[PDB]
Amino acid sequence: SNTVLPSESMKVVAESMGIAQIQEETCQLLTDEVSYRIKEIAQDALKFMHMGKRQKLTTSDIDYALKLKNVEPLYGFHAQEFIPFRFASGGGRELYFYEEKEVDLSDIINTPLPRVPLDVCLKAHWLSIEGCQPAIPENPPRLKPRSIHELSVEQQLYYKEITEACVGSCEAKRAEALQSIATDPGLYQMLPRFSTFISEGVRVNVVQNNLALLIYLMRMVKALMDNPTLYLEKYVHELIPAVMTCIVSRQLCLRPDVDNHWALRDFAARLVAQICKHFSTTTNNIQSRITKTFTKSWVDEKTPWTTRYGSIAGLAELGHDVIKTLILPRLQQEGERIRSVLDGPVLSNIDRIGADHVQSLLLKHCAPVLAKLRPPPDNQDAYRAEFGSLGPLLCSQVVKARAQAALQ
Amino acid sequence: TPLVDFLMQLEDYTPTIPDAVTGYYLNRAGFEASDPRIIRLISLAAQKFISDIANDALQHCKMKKYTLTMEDLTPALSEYGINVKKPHYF
Amino acid sequence: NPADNYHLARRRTLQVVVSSLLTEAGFESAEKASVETLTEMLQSYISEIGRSAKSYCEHTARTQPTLSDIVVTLVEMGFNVDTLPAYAKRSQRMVITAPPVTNQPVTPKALTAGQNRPHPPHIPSHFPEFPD
Amino acid sequence: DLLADENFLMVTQLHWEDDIIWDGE
Amino acid sequence: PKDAQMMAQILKDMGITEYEPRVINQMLEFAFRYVTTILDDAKIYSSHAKKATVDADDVRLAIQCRADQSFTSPPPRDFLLDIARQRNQTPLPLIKPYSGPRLPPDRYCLTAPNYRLKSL
Amino acid sequence: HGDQECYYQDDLRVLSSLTKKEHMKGNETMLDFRTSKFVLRISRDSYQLLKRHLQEKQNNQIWNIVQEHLYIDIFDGMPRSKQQIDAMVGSLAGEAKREANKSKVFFGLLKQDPNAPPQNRIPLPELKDSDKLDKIMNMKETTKRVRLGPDCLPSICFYTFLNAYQGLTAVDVTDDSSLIAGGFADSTVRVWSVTPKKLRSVKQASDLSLIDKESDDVLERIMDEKTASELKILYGHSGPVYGASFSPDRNYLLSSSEDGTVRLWSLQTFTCLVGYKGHNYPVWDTQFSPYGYYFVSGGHDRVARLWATDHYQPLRIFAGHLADVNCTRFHPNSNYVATGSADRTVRLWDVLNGNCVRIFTGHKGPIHSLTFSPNGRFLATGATDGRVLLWDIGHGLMVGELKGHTDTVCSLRFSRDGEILASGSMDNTVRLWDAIKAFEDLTATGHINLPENSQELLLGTYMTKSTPVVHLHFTRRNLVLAAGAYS
Repeated sequence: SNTVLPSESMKVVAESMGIAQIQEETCQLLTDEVSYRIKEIAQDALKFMHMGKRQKLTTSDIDYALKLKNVEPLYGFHAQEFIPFRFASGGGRELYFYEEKEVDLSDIINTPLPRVPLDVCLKAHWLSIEGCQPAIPENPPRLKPRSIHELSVEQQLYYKEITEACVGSCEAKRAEALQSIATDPGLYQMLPRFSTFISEGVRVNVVQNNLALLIYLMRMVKALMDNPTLYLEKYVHELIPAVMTCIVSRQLCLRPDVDNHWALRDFAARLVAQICKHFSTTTNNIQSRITKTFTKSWVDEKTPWTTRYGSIAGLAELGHDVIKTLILPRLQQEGERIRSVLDGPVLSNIDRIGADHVQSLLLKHCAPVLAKLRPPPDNQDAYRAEFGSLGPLLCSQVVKARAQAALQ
Repeated sequence: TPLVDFLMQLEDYTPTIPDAVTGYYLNRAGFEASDPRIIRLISLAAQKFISDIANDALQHCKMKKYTLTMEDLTPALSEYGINVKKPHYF
Repeated sequence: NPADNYHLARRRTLQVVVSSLLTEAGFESAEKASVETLTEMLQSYISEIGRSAKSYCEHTARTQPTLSDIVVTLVEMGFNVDTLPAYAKRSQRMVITAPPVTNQPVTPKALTAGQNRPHPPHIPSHFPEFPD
Repeated sequence: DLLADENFLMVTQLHWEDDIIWDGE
Repeated sequence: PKDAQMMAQILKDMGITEYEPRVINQMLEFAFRYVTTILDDAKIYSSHAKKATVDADDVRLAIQCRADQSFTSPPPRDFLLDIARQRNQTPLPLIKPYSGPRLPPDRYCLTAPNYRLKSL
Repeated sequence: HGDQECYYQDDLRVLSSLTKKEHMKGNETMLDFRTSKFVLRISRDSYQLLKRHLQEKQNNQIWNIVQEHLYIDIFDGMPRSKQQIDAMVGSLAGEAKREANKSKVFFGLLKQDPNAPPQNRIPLPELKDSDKLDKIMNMKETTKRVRLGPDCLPSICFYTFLNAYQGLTAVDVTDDSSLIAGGFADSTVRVWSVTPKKLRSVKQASDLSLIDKESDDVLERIMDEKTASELKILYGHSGPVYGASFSPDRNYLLSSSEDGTVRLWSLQTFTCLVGYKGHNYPVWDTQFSPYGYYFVSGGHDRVARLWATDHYQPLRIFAGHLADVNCTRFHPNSNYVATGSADRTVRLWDVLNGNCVRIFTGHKGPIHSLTFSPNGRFLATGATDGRVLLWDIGHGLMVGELKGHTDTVCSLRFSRDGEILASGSMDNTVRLWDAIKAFEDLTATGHINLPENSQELLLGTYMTKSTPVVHLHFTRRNLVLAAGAYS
């Protein structure tokens, strides 16, 4: 068809200029002349788009298409003397339909200035090696003979090198192997052997609580997850009980020494577990199952304090609403546990070390619950209704958070 | 020659527009940064043009303040021979 | 997105400049369409002394423009150049920072350890190495 | 939609806590 | 908007699925600029011929007068073929064997001592 | 307009806008279409049925329009099939006459070849001993160069421009893979050294006079160790630089842009030397001669000019196209200039007399890529329809058709031997075609009944990661180089 601009827009323009009482044939005469000039320029701006080898366009093809038709590039003002603004363009006007049309000059200075990129640089790679396209990141994607393994000996040697580097004898070797896991596109069809190596490892690595072996395997899990190419939820049924035990298990190794390390490992386990519930989500299978196991870990009495601290951390890192609903009716039990560890003279065991960590973590989570959906007031002795664990020091932490909010 | 004596005093005096921004729009048109004092004169000549319009639009706002509108820019640029356009389509 | 940040790092620096200049004996809370009008006349003015002072020097067989090529360029735009030492003379000058850099680490690219394979004799040594 | 392979995925049909040995023989 | 929603249908009838962020906004800005210069010339022409209201013939006259000092367009084929045969008749010149860097005369090149001001 | 062919769809929407007379009086493409004659090659077996329906006075007016606006060029032979007529139509003033494609074309290479022109036909430049030393090390590269063929497929080294937020509009590589130029939308030309040898220019005018003067190492002395970068930016165009062309002696970069000038940049001083102002309109392409003296530039003003780097005015004006001269390519003997264009025709132009000696029609979109065979006997053209049409310069017919690409084919090159034609498009693919099995067979009828050999001629496709292949280059050791801005 031949689509033109509407004539009922051309009469609005004419009567808002001083030219009143225009006929319909006078008004139809305006909207076929200007609709041709739009069609003449958009067909002529198409020349610059096809010769600019882009199709997408950069605000500027219409600026050269106008200059080609001996009409000035600038829009929003027309100079009848032509001399200060010749056919050089001014880049158009950054205007919108949902524009407020009113702005504060001070706000524009307040708004941050964007950074400037490195200048264009030249980088060569390989599309084809003697006919075959390589999988580099610059590329898009009764006697009978014995069977041949689908995995290659380069791939099997790669698996052996990556697994012997990921057990962390040297740190630079680990870090590359972790980046190699994080971005190898062909790491599918090797993924059963990696999942089995992880799963089997943690289970025979908690027989003796070897913390590095576990911290390296958890970093291997994290490096497996952020790889975008591979399909993981076929293997997550082996991945999730491995991270579960890491968080909810006792430490054969004494904790007064690496419990800080152990705590860090638990945090890593709780980070990956929250990611494992963020992805791979279907109805009522994964997130609710680990939530139920965490809550019955919490509810059961006389539970190892290492297991208690790990389950507390796992319950805490589950997001905004989960602590808004699951960390409310239980403060009295937490306080009673802290009081029992405090009473009595035996501190040799790991009980109180576990108690102090649990209380600190629970108190910080309470702080956003106090900040997110409550107003501060009576920060001296009202917390004694919650067994008086953090009290005024908790109030001081809340005040520091308020100061950080003021700085923001 | 005052303007030669003026430009020789521009090793100091950082102007209102930075030279990383004035020099960017000069490099876009082929003007390359040989002398940094040359950039500061072009940055000063572009300040004085915008400042002379905002100082004359203030006189058209005192008669009708402390607010720059399009109906103040319209008579201010009309003595310059520049017909400013309302948006009218948003 | 670092693609449109190539342009928006320098155009939103010119927005802070006009917002810092509009406070110099001017108005307050200007209309939005009146600011994108005036900064379009500002970009078209720098781009016109760019094209015309390059044209005046290259007409005289040179490649970079002197002072005598701009004082003839500004005359052909009707500027009255003599009033320009007076504007700069006013203390009212302000300082606005040049923009930052999108990549602070310059060139951190170090690829990854995995050298394998050499080059056939139709590929010189300066081409990239064959991958793993 | 129950016919979808997601229902037959091992993770949906496998309880992780039961799978963990927890040093149990 | 009213006239901006018709502009997105002129582009979609021409098959333009995706162009520039604001291309609809500045084709409407050109269409408004084009109709307020067909009317503006016509109103002066109506005053020039003296009449109560602007008429279609003045509007047509406004378009014809503008097209004479607006878009001349690329030179025509009978003009390009005449300057071609006037130029292609001249035979190719011979080349001096060791003249050096082959350049035009120095008033047609961009090779001058290219001075600058002394910093003081 | 609905009962037209599908490859005329971009032609009819320019006609739907044309409704007034004054709209068409300033178009200058439909103004030249109305005055020219459509050529319309038909057979004599079908023309007898047409003239027995038009010579009668029952119709008597559509016959008057035919004999006023249409030429009819009759050949004695079989009526062509529909998929053969579809291969050789699509241009305004389409399917030109066979009397245009019968002139004698010297399509042979210089130094016996009977198709070769004499050395004194076009006054080319002179050569010295140093030039015979170049061909000695050139055939050492030809050694490692392998008869690519359909078996030893070449390795492609993609030289991607990573950031490129100013839009890259032009690439050229030198004949030895040593420099790579980049024309960008921010009105800059940027030369990159790809060998481990930094770009060096003389720091000052005083420096060259004192150095050398019987030192015997002019090349070492002219380079100045104070100016030595892996990148030199060239300023001076007031518009996006659309053409980029090196000279064969690795000096003298050429660039053309939207502002209507062609610029000659030195690569010894890294400044601009000349600005060639003949077009008032965007010069879409430029290329140096393969001997390095003349250069051709085609622009929006529907001509292509022949310049000589010694005159401010051109020598030949090639003014027969009806739309923009998109491409301009020299023949390997530099006696002929091929100019593809936006009116879907490719035209060969003799440098003597400025005459059009061949007209190649059969593309459905504007021609964006042109390339000659190293024999000089063939010509590959690409356009926006994704078709690579192989033309025989002496025969002047469609010969082959390669229809693997989807979007605009923007780069073509043959191998150094001629064994493989490489094609790069906006589909982000580098396709390799067998350029020996395509010309194996190679009149009195003007066509050869070309087959659908595209599937057999494909050797590989090589999809690129979001990167349109702007340039294709062949190293003298037969290694493919390609350079596209990564989007």
